[PDB]
Amino acid sequence: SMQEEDTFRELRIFLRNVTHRLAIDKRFRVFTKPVDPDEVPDYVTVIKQPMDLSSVISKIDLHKYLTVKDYLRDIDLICSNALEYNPDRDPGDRLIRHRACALRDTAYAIIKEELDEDFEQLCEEIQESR
Ligand SMILES: [Cl-]
Repeated sequence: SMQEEDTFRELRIFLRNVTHRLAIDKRFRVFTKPVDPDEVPDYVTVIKQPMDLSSVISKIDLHKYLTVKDYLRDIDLICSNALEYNPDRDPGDRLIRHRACALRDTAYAIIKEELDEDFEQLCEEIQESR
């Protein structure tokens, strides 16, 4: 229905705002663009499901997220990809892991404070209906 389309539109507006807020944070600059294979030729061979905030915006605009649950799975991928590709004790890897965990924690904290649980439940019920 048009009411269900309105619901998903509101979801996309909400997710674009959350994503924008993460992307303008200087801590999260490394997560804003795909890894350039030049710098990191082994990336695409180790990480099977690359994810970055530009890819998340693209997915929002392609109507790929019908729930906040599905969006947070891609935020979790940004975090787990960084924990897997950068696992060493050296400060460069520790800095990326801390920034990845902070992205993930920030996204979850914004959603906890600003997402209505009944709006998420409605999205989940429309998604399951199809
Ligand atoms: Cl830096």
